[PDB]
Amino acid sequence: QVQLQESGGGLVQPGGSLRLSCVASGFDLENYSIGWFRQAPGKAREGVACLSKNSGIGHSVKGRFTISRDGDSNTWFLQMGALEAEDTAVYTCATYNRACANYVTIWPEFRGQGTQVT
Amino acid sequence: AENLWVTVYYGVPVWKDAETTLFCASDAKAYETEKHNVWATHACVPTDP
Repeated sequence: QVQLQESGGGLVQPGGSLRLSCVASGFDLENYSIGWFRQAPGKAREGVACLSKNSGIGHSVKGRFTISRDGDSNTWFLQMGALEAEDTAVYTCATYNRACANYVTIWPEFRGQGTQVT
Repeated sequence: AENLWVTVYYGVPVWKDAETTLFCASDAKAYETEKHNVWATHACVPTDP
């Protein structure tokens, strides 16, 4: 299976930092890229960040979010800084195309379950 | 009887020493979850099961 398991959730004091992370296996994480969700009640689904495989850039919708990787380890870290009151949602790490194509709005497959960040 | 005649046999169990080159046979071991090695076994052919 190509499932994503995520960790690092919790409650944040406004004006702090988070260290979200998630890991996947399934002999197929060479063709895919890993990004995140910001699914919140009332609003639709948006995107947060997407580390583009095959290019290496760490695109993000807002400047505070940074996605990062390390070596060949199958883990991905979303570093989140200077949080305000509107970042209360469920964060799900999912997989996008080879080039983070059409993210922030696409609804992908092989997605996770999502932690809750309050 | 006394008349003998030569005859030719093809595909016969006869060998003699000689020197040549030989190719690879490395066990697959899936090899999709692989990190390369100084033995470039991706070029080497799979072995006989």
